[PDB]
Amino acid sequence: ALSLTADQMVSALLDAEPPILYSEYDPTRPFSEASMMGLLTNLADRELVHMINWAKRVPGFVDLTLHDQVHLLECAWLEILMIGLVWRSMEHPGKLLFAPNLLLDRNQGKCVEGMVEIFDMLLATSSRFRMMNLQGEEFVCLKSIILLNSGVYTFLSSTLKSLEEKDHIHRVLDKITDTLIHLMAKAGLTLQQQHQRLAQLLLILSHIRHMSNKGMEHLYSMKCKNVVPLYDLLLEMLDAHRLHA
Amino acid sequence: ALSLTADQMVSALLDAEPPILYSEYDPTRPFSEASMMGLLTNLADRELVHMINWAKRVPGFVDLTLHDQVHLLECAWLEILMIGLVWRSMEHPGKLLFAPNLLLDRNQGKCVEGMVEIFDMLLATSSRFRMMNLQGEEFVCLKSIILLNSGVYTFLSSTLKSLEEKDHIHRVLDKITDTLIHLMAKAGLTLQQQHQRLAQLLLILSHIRHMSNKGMEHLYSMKCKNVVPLYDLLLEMLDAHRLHA
Ligand SMILES: C[C@H](COc1ccc([C@@H]2Oc3ccc(O)cc3S[C@@H]2c2ccc(O)cc2)cc1)N1CCCC1
Ligand SMILES: C[C@H](COc1ccc([C@@H]2Oc3ccc(O)cc3S[C@@H]2c2ccc(O)cc2)cc1)N1CCCC1
Repeated sequence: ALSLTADQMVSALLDAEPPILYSEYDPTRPFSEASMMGLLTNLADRELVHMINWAKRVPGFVDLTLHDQVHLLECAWLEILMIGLVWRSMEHPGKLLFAPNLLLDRNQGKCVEGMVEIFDMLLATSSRFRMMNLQGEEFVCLKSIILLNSGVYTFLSSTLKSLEEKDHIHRVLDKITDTLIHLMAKAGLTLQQQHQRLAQLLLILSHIRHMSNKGMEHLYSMKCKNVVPLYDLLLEMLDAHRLHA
Repeated sequence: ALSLTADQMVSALLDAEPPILYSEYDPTRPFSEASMMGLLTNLADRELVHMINWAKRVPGFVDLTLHDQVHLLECAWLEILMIGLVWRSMEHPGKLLFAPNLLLDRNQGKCVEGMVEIFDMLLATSSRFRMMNLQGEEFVCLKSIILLNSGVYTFLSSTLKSLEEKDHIHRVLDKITDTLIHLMAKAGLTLQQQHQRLAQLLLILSHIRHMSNKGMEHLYSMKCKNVVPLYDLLLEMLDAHRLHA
């Protein structure tokens, strides 16, 4: 993503966006009978498949080794789901738009032990986004930064290959920084407002990390899923042949 | 911190730095006999007292209500210890400088179940700092951002007071952003390198959040301490009289 213009990065990222999926419950049937966590887990599993396709279209990602791609997604997948949730919840004060047919308030989260704490964090993030007037162009930049950043400090090694990979990633993160500043300049913010808004945006990423960690903690205490480790499922998805070319 | 110059912010922050404390073990006695976690916990408890004094000298902090001060420190204290640890470990490749008389490598962390995972994260952060050539002026800015940012999205309320507080905090974070850019400009980086370096710095804060969350998880499974909730201990420390004026 190192010779692509800022305008080329932005349209690539807008072109790569995944679809908005629906919850799978029968809407002709009552609600007292649906497992909220089963509904949420099924939604999340379905989104993950589309996340892999998206990641492959983030400039620079597929130039990485397959191992490193798996590591980055293993590190970032919940941050990536959550920022997407807060983004589509932005125009819906007090509610989380998990899917177009599944819009939940905080009292619906009390439905699950320990879940209202996570709901409240997501809702607050959504409110911050709304107050900053975050733009779709800025959002796709931030989601790609999460992908490239969250796992880059935990690669074990420091083989020559590994050092080359880290370098490449930092290079791509740097172009996305240039892209966010370009977007802001185009919008006519001053120099000073650009850097202030860039910092405001990147500091929310620390909150998103916090919510992912808390949600991983919460998830690891119910039924959700942990059959076949995540790494292997990600590897299968990412390690594609080219036969269906 | 909203009429203070960038140069005034930087010297206030340099003036506020806490002291480097020593580990309390008898150095005339063997090491096989010291509880590494007891040594680390005692060090951390001692640093906390000095952290409160530091926080009160961060521009804008004491203009907050006492409740909000307690909340911010309750949210950020482990991130603040850890960034300080990685900073003083920077010139010591492969080791963590917990104190001048307590310099540990990763094999010394294996000493505690589940601790080498945290050590490895801290060491990697330290290596990133060293590779970025982080400067003492940039460090104190980042530590103050952690203080003001980590808890600002989780205040419950939205009383008028609460909305005023959040506004003030964002205002102070904005001046620290201006300060980091000033520092970088003074150093003669280009416009482009400034924004890139600002983003590189703020993205490491997401890793520091990650390490704090993982370390809180790890800490909550041993002896460390949880007698009298943290809030109340922080409140006592922060709720000072002015008699010793
Ligand atoms: C089994 C596990 C399910 O993961 C989940 C399950 C549910 C959700 C929960 O539901 C969604 C659904 C879609 C989405 O875009 C975001 C969320 S967030 C929420 C949640 C997250 C953490 C919590 O502690 C509580 C609620 C998010 C992720 N698989 C997901 C794909 C890889 C593993
Ligand atoms: C009892 C609790 C002790 O907290 C601790 C105890 C030990 C340390 C450990 O030792 C220090 C000591 C000083 C310092 O500046 C950083 C660290 S980090 C490390 C550690 C952190 C998390 C882990 O899972 C493993 C190692 C850091 C914090 N009190 C600290 C003051 C408030 C509560």
